[PDB]
Amino acid sequence: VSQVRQNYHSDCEAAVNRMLNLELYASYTYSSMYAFFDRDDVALHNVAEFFKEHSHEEREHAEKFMKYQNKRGGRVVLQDIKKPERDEWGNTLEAMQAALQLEKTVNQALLDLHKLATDKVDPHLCDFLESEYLEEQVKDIKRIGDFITNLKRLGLPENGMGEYLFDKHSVK
Amino acid sequence: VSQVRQNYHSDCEAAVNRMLNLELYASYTYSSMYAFFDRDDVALHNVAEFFKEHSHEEREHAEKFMKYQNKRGGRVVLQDIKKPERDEWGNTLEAMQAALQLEKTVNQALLDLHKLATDKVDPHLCDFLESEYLEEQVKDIKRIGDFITNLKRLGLPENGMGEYLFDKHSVK
Amino acid sequence: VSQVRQNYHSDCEAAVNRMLNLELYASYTYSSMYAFFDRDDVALHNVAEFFKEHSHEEREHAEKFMKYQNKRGGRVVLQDIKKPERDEWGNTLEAMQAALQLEKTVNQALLDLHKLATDKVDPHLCDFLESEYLEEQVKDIKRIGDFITNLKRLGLPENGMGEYLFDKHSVK
Amino acid sequence: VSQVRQNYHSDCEAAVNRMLNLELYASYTYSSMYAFFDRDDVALHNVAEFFKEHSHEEREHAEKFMKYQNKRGGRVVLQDIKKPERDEWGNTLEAMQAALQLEKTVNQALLDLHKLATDKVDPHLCDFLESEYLEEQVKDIKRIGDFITNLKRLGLPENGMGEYLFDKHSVK
Ligand SMILES: [Cu+2]
Ligand SMILES: [Cu+2]
Ligand SMILES: [Cu+2]
Ligand SMILES: [Cu+2]
Ligand SMILES: [Cu+2]
Ligand SMILES: [Cu+2]
Ligand SMILES: [Cu+2]
Ligand SMILES: [Cu+2]
Ligand SMILES: [Cu+2]
Ligand SMILES: [Cu+2]
Ligand SMILES: [Cu+2]
Ligand SMILES: [Cu+2]
Ligand SMILES: [Cu+2]
Ligand SMILES: [Cu+2]
Ligand SMILES: [Cu+2]
Ligand SMILES: [Cu+2]
Ligand SMILES: [Cu+2]
Ligand SMILES: [Cu+2]
Ligand SMILES: [Cu+2]
Ligand SMILES: [Cu+2]
Ligand SMILES: [Cu+2]
Ligand SMILES: [Cu+2]
Ligand SMILES: [Cu+2]
Repeated sequence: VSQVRQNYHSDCEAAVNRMLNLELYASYTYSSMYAFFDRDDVALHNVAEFFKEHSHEEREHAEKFMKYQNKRGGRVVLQDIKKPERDEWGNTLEAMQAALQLEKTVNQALLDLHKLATDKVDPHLCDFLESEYLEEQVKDIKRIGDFITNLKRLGLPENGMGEYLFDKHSVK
Repeated sequence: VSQVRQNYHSDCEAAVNRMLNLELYASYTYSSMYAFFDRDDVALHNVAEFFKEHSHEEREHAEKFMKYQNKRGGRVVLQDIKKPERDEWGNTLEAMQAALQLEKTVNQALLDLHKLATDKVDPHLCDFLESEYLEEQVKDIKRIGDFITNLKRLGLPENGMGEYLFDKHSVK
Repeated sequence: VSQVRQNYHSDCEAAVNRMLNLELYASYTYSSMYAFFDRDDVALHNVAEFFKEHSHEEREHAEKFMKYQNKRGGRVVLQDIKKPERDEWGNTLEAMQAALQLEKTVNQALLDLHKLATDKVDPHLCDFLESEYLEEQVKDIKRIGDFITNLKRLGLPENGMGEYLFDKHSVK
Repeated sequence: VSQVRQNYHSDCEAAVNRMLNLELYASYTYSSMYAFFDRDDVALHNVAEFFKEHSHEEREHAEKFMKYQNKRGGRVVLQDIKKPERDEWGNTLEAMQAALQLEKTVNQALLDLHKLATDKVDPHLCDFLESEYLEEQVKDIKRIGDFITNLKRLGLPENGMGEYLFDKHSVK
């Protein structure tokens, strides 16, 4: 045992390592979406940047679990970061649609980690999850849903002027 | 009853008083360690400062519990503040080890207190402990954790030179 | 073929992609080292922040290749990011030496990539490699070289006082 | 021989002269593009400025070859600047396609000149082209690529509203 460990079920230690991997997986996936929208035959730059930005955020979410792991005196165990499901993301609607899906999946991993922590009576982990992850997730989910709705209203995937307008007016 | 009290169980109220006392008693102990490292024949000024500081922090944690008790409409009942376990602390390795035991004891008590709030369904108490204590507790524990490990690497207890160096390099 | 591509050989494209992936591999390894030295029972914070830095820099080197790929009109294809080699890194010296190895390996793959660039006469790639990569590589290597030498002068692995001393005087 | 000349092959000197002229031919074609979009019946002022500016740039590239020729001890020999291919450029999409085509022609020339700098073992010329042209060229090529992609998505050449949106959103 670590000299610092207290109230940390080893089931939680191992879930954090799993969560840490999933975040990196999310990261990699967003950076694929970045490289896709920066292709000269795609060339939607602001969509590209939004995906880059989210990729940097997801990665930071992961640095933050390493830190937590150590703070509680768990041990970080790293796994292969599995490559994204596609190399080609179709267009803005399909990329936004896959992003929503990924986000909901990370949310579920998170909720499951919280529920684990409720069951093991770990109030520190419960709080860390609530304060630093859970709200961020539902903000990002509402953004992406809002994008999807607008993209559908612009007439994606078929309507290319729509996709253009979105990239010029909906992403800062 | 008090005109202000709502959803605050008697045990929660009595526990708060116990925790208030514990906090005070830890403050007192750290005061002892302060007085110990400032002795002309121990003379590690920075170690002494790091303990003066923690003695001030714990006193403030105790004040926050009095404010809490009156806010919820319970009553502050004070008990004797018990003298610390030793008048003399050995050396920085020995003191840090005693600090680590004390912080884990206090953490335990906050976990017991938290459990009691979950059992009595007092979210307001649960959130107080979560936002203001639980995290500052795990932080201080890691901190001392790290100090012990470095103190050992440095050849404590018997290497005078390592104790000198830790005092000049690991504490501000 | 891409409307933008001009003087960019298939072989180079695929080598840029493999170079990308090595850069992520290297960033992943350095974060493993950061997580190692931030452990409570290892506790060398500055050594840990140095590995954290490289991890961030190597990750940027990967992003730069992703932008290169796209600018040439080639195509980013991602692979898995193999977990690092160890979960645990012994001590500062053992970790440095493992860092020295890793930097030599990456440099070599950049030299392999420059070689290919020359044989394909592709001086835009030849120049990219020379301006943005080839010099940071030797600087990083000489610096790690310097650490390995001071580390050894100080008695590593056996001498704990010297490991400390290094953490506090050689890395900010 | 000029008293300053060293390592500068007479084939290099001649091709710098042919490069100079090409740079002016480009500049000149761009200014015709600008004059085309400034017309009251074409009236796309931002597209016009994008051209006016790239014109001013190609002209600065030529001035820079002039200076170079003299530093190495070569001798500027000027030739007619041949008028451009067209007197009207159709619409924004034709113009950008012509421009892409022009930039690849120019790029190709800069590469032939580089190739020649290698064959004739001239580092100073090799460095000049890399440092000062090649990267600019791939950058401008990439940009026009992106413009053509978006113009195609905006329904050009038949869609006027498309063309107007580009003038008002993609170009400064
Ligand atoms: Cu965040
Ligand atoms: Cu996340
Ligand atoms: Cu996310
Ligand atoms: Cu909670
Ligand atoms: Cu909770
Ligand atoms: Cu002082
Ligand atoms: Cu505090
Ligand atoms: Cu406390
Ligand atoms: Cu405390
Ligand atoms: Cu106070
Ligand atoms: Cu709670
Ligand atoms: Cu709660
Ligand atoms: Cu720091
Ligand atoms: Cu690198
Ligand atoms: Cu590096
Ligand atoms: Cu970056
Ligand atoms: Cu070169
Ligand atoms: Cu760098
Ligand atoms: Cu040019
Ligand atoms: Cu060269
Ligand atoms: Cu060259
Ligand atoms: Cu220029
Ligand atoms: Cu140009």
